[PDB]
Amino acid sequence: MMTGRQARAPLQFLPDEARSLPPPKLTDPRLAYIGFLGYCSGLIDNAIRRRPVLSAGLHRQFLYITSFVFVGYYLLKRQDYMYAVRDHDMFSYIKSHPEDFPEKDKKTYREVFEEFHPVR
Amino acid sequence: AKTLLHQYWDIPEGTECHRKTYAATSIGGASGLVVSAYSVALKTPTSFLEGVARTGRYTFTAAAIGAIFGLTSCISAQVREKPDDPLNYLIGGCAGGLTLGARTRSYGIGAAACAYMGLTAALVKMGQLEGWKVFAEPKV
Amino acid sequence: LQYGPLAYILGEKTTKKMTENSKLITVDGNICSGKSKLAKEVAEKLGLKHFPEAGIHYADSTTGDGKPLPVRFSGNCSLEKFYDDPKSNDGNSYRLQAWLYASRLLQYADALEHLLSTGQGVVLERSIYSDFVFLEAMYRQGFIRKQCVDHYNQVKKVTVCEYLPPHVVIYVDVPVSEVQSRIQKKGNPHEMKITSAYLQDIENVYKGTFLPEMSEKCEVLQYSAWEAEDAEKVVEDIQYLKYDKGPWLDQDDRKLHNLRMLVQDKLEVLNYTSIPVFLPEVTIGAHQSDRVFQEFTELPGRKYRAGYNEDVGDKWIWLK
Amino acid sequence: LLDLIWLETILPKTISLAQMKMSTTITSQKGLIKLYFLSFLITILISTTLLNFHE
Amino acid sequence: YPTKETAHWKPPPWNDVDPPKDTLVSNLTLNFGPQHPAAHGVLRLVMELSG
Amino acid sequence: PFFDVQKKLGVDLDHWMTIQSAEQPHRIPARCHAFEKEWIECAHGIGSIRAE
Amino acid sequence: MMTYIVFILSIIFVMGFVGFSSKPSPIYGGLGLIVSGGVGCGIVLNFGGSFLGLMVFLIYLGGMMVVFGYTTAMATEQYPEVWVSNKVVLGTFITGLLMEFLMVYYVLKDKEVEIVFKFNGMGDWVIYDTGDSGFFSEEAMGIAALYSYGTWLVIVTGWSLLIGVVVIMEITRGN
Amino acid sequence: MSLVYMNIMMAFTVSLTGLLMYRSHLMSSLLCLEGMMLSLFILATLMILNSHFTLASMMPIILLVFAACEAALGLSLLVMVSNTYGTDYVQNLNLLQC
Amino acid sequence: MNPIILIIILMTVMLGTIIVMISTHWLLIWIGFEMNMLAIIPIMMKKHNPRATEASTKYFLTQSTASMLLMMAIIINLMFSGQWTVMKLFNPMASMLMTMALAMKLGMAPFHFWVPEVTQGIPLSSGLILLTWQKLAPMSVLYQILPSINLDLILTLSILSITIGGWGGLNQTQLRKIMAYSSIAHMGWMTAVLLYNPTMTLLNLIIYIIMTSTMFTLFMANSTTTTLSLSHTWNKAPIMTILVLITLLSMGGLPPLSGFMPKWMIIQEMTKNDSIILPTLMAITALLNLYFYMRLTYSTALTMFPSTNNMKMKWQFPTTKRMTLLPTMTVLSTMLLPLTPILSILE
Amino acid sequence: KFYIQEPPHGSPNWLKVGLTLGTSAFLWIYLIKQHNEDVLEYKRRNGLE
Ligand SMILES: CCCCCCCCCCCCCCCCCC(=O)OC[C@H](COP(=O)([O-])OCC[N+](C)(C)C)OC(=O)CCCCCCCCCCCCCCCCC
Ligand SMILES: CCCCCCCCCCCCCCCCCC(=O)OC[C@H](COP(=O)(O)OCCN)OC(=O)CCCCCCCCCCCCCCCCC
Ligand SMILES: Nc1ncnc2c1ncn2[C@@H]1O[C@H](COP(=O)(O)O)[C@@H](O)[C@H]1O
Repeated sequence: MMTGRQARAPLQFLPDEARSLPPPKLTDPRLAYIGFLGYCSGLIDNAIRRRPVLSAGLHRQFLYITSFVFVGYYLLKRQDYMYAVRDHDMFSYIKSHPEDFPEKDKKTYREVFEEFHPVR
Repeated sequence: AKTLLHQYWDIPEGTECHRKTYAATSIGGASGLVVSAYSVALKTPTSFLEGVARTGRYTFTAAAIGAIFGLTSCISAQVREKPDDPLNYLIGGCAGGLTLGARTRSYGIGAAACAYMGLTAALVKMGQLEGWKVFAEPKV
Repeated sequence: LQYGPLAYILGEKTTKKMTENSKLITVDGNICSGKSKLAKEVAEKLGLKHFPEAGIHYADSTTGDGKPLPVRFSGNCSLEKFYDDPKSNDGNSYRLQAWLYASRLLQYADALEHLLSTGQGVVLERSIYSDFVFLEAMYRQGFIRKQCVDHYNQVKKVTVCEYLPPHVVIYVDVPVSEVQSRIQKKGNPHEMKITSAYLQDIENVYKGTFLPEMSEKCEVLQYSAWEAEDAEKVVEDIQYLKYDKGPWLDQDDRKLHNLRMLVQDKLEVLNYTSIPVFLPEVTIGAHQSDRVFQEFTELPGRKYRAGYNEDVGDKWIWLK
Repeated sequence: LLDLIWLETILPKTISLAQMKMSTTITSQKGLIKLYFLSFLITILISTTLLNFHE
Repeated sequence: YPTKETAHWKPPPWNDVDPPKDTLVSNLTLNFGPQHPAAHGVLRLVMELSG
Repeated sequence: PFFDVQKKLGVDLDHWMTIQSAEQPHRIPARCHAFEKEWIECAHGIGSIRAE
Repeated sequence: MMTYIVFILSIIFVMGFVGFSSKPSPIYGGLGLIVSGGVGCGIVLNFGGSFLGLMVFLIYLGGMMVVFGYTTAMATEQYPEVWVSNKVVLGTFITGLLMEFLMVYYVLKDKEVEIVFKFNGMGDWVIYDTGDSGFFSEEAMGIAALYSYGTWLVIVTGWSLLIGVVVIMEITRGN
Repeated sequence: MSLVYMNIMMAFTVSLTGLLMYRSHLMSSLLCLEGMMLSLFILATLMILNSHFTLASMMPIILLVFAACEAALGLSLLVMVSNTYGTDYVQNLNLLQC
Repeated sequence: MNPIILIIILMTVMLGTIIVMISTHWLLIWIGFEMNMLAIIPIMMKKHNPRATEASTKYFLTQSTASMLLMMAIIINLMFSGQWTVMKLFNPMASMLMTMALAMKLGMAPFHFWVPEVTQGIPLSSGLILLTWQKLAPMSVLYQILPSINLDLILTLSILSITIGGWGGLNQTQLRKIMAYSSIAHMGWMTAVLLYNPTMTLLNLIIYIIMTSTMFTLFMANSTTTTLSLSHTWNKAPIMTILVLITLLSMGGLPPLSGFMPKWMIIQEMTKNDSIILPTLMAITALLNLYFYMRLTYSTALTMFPSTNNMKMKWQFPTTKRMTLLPTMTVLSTMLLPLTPILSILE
Repeated sequence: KFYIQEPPHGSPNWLKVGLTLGTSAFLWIYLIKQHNEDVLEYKRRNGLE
């Protein structure tokens, strides 16, 4: 869809204008969900290799959680960047083409005639 | 076979039953020839005589389905005097299903194909009416 | 892990340590051939590592503390019950033979892992190429059925083709009469109930099917019983054999690398012992396997991987 | 009659038998290279002549 | 779901390895006959060449 | 996934055989050099949908 | 009809393709493909590509010599089919020949034809350029640019040939 | 377009249908793959020499390389048919039907 | 096989796919496909049995035929456009030939006839490479040429692929043919939303790669080639039965599992373009795929088929396989649906 | 002393534990450093001081 926007700055995971946006917080529930996915990954890795699931390899569980948070932070940055690009292109296109986006004259319900369909 | 479908649909329902019956017959015959071509493709018949026997059998089965379909649909549209009405194609699809069950020599496949082909032909008539797009052009 | 393709690339070729003492040698013979110490004597003069004959509890002796598990956890089979009732209704005959074939397959994998890692030849007793002869006797005496032989031939066909024969196969010529005399003098009350035709069938598939089909791919050293009592004869002949037959000659680093990779993963070794062929001798039902597996998990040192059990003294689990 | 056989017949059993029939006919292949590439030929010639997919 | 055609289909082997089906290699039988500049007048070598 | 590495790294692997209007050996022009150059300079950056 | 010489060489080209497409035997398949590859270097040479026709001649000569050796050693039966030993060879051989001369007739009677594309019927001499290329044939300079310009093309082609030898020796090993 | 492209595209279609309809014989279809590469060579080289687009004159050579660089692959995949089986008949290649 | 030669051959497979992905030139695209095929043939012949030779022969014939059709599409592009830019095509005949070539390279129906045979012939890791990594280069070419792809052709290939790959898996007890007909159905799913929104095509490609790699990694970690040997998994390591339960319920398209993500999003982009009949028929046809996934979960996790005695030995040896990224792939293939708006990283 | 064969995961691989802990600590501190630079850049490009 937006492949012509990233056709002048190719393969930039986060462009220069991505830094105009507020970053995801450290307590971001999307990022916290990815951290819980890291905890689940550590528990599955302890389970399938016949380790005690909650005790064995606290460093290994901790690096699973940390690695998922470290990848998911930049993934959320790119997500919020591309939705900001979506909204920016939408609003600039509406602002540049006024005749294709007419301001609808809102009629109030005292003029609007709706057919009444009774339930009987 | 893009224009077989066009020369079927471009004629008003319940007006000229012969040309509609022949158009649906040719659509059914083309479909039967495609089924026959893949049938001799994937499963080798025992000889060329058996191959053209299977080709003619599938072609005449599907052509009889198309013929009795177009005949029954246009005759029902004439005797009911309601062209834009998928009950006509429900009756025509049931006649085509009974045709398939007669050619395959089983009443159960005839009744099941009656029901499902009648529903299918009704849905095709409704798609012709409201303009339902099955291969829709991308707009957004 | 320790060994893999990465250690193979960086310089660890297995023919760098393959010397002429690195010879896998398997001693064969009947039930009381006197090979039981002879093989150790063949192991003690050449400096080879002796592996005793894998009974029911070889896999129990390798894992855990090396002590045998109870018979409901390993095998579900009894040798003395086979001696007392060979034609049993529950089919302990082929179930026992299948468990013995699995234990010998694990033993032969241990022999090859020792030979390819430590570079030292291994003395076995009755490796997997000599298992089937007992099976054949158990078909000739009507002890098992033909579908049991078909199941064994399928397991053998998909397992033994991945493995090499021994270098030296030491057979001992003991007739049935001296075997009977040593069993009567042996002192085991269960071992005396063996019929004579069973031992005769074992000697027949020894001398008619096993030793002919091995001699192409190894070098047999067939001896009698009195010169089996002199093991310096046997070592004295092993030290002067000219290894020219068998598929051991066309073995470079790559083929033995793939052999050492296949060998060191014991579940891949045992992958086709438990094939899904439903036979009433080996098929344990759902609730019985559930009960036995849940009892196996509750065992000391068996709940987890071999360095992750608090009950047997594995420290530092939270950093492993 | 109805709620053990016929209402049991019309939606689930006829659908189950139809999908089983098509599953047997699709996967009844002899695995020959000749018939597969002959079917590829028939597909391309239906695509050109009979469906006008090159238009 | 076995039909009439899919009834001789035995299941494939466990290790996906088939028996080698040792059909005859047909060693080409050369008649290095007596009329030859190398066979000294009278020598019929019936030889079996593998190529 | 046109992972445009060649524009990202600035290396030139196959932007040279791509059109007839490119730098040719010994400055050889094609028979349709001017037509292709005019259509490329017409359709540059205006997109496919407007360019066609 | 001498101005149509690329056309006549192309008729012999398609007749060679009918020769090895009917597949009698790879001996005669190699025969027909050598005939077609030896008239293809006469089709393409009248456009100026003498080097680039001599090479498709030479590479396919080496190819058919190797394919000869393999079909004499592997793809060999007792009675090889020439074109007439099997009716399924001869029927589609005659069919391809009659359809090729049929579309010769339909293009020299009308001077246009339309199978899928629309084709002219005048001889292809009309579309040449009216200029001279100086002291170089331009196809020679373009194929000489494979080293100065086509570095990446050289790298991927040589790497494909190296691993093609590696691939072929790993396949034909068995163990 | 020009007259010669009729017969060169016709030769591509003839080698296509020669490849795409087997005759229980694999070397005869590897020959049809080589013929399809020949027709693609002749067609692309006619167009490139027609355009005087000289820089892609190295394009058919490279094309030709990968022609034999797959066709030799077919030959190396032929002997593995013919060492297991007696011949290269494609009806011996039906063991993956179960 | 030498491990050095295995590393070289896998890097050459990756190199061919990267050359298809990054290049701007059609000859370079065709070189990438030739290099990918040539390098992947010894991955299919890793063990040297007649099944691998038959599988590699069928795969070589299909991909060589597809490469021929692809180069003819390239040459007709060269004629009717005079250039070589990997972009839209300038002739519907070349677009049809290229779409046929890529449908043969993907094994989409009615060109599907090689995927279960080649997948059944070769081992599980080479089948994994075939069903995941080889589905990347032709989908790159389909992403790059979509202003010229005919609508009715790719939609016919898509829905016929979904129906035929649905009916294919319902008669299978070998796991590799199950995953192969699943691949045919899911390539139909990927290419159906191609001309509507190809970001959803890339999303379905990524989620299918993750789920398929999870299933083949579980199959390698349990050494299972048949359904009835996958049904012995409860007696050996019962956590693997839970993992195959959650992954096979994920691949069927049940919420809250992540395999509901692509399909729904595909419908989310097909109904915007006023197509309602076609995603409805596709979604109803996906119930067949879910049916044979339910069959495999009935075999493995939900029931307990009677195992054999020698399983008692395999209790005494834990798995020492290198299970590469198995918990990560399982978590991403089951618990990613609340992160559904992450798909904008593909925009 | 229990196991008759010394298990590979009997003693902890202290090099692997050290690499795990150091890599995870570096990922956390580089993540916090990148987050602080990002909040500074966002407050700088707009002037929300
Ligand atoms: C439990 C057993 C029975 C199950 C019955 C389930 C419901 C049966 C009917 C479902 C129809 C399909 C979904 C309709 C969604 C309509 C949304 C919409 O916008 O409609 C207007 C749109 C109209 O298009 P539009 O809205 O884009 O266009 C604008 C409006 N006009 C037309 C005026 C220009 O309708 C359609 O596009 C067609 C809808 C019907 C399609 C029928 C196909 C399915 C056939 C029957 C399937 C039956 C169940 C299948 C499973 C059975 C078991 C395997
Ligand atoms: C059934 C089996 C077959 C049985 C019959 C076999 C008959 C004998 C076949 C052997 C001869 C094959 C000849 C093939 C073409 C060789 C091309 C050639 O001669 O090239 C040399 C030369 C290159 O020099 P150039 O750079 O072109 O110079 C011109 C500018 N100063 O080029 C020139 O000087 C060009 C001069 C004009 C060339 C005319 C066009 C080519 C004519 C081809 C005729 C048909 C060849 C058939 C080959 C079949 C091989 C078996
Ligand atoms: N495959 C087998 N079948 C029957 N008995 C066996 C088998 N393998 C080993 N044995 C027994 O192992 C013992 C070997 O004898 P000894 O060498 O005296 O320990 C005898 O009791 C044999 O019966």
